[PDB]
Amino acid sequence: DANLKPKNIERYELAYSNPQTIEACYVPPNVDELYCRFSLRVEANSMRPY
Amino acid sequence: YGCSFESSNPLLAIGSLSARFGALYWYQQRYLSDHEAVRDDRALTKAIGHFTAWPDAFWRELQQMVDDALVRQTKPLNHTDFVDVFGSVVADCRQIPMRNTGQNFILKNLIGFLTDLVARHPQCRVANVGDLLLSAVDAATLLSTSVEQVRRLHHEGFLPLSIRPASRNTVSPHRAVFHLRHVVELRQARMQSHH
Repeated sequence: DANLKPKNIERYELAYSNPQTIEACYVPPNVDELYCRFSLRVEANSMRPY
Repeated sequence: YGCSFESSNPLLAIGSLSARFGALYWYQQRYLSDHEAVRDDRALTKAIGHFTAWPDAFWRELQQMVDDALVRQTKPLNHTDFVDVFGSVVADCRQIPMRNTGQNFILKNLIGFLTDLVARHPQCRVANVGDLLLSAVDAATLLSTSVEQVRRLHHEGFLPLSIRPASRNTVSPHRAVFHLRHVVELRQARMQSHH
């Protein structure tokens, strides 16, 4: 509590876990390489105010 | 009025007067359950003979109730309270006012027995005697120390807690929570003294 009083919590009460639900992503076994792709367009559009 | 004894073979024949008084008080509640009939002489007169084979009889009294308790079992033993089998024989050790083992001979024999009991029943897949639960006030008695010291001993990790309590709560001194075999071993390991 505001780095002042440490809270009343009994010793055993912090040995408990905190469960959570998460999403995650891993490369599956035996894949040799991963690919990533995207496209890019460029326009000469700074010459004049929209 | 005084002691004045020699060739004191019985466990009731040695010591300071306060101990000699306490031993009689204990005998009386435990074996003279009959209501007072002011047989002040005769009622107590028998206590001396009783103690003459003590080193070998007390254990049988304790053994008898291990078996009679066992055949009435309703739960697996590792969730059974120590008290359900031995009937507070431990608390009675507190009627003699001295704390250390070398003077309080009633406690000395009870511990002797429990150490042997654990020794002949090692851990395996099915639970057995020796896994019974003790409360905080019971370890304090067997370990010859006050209760607050047990809390300190728990906090440093010298012994495990077996029952998980709910949150925002506390475990009271009367709650049964340590295994017998854990207390017997810890005492041999780090509680001995010259007493």
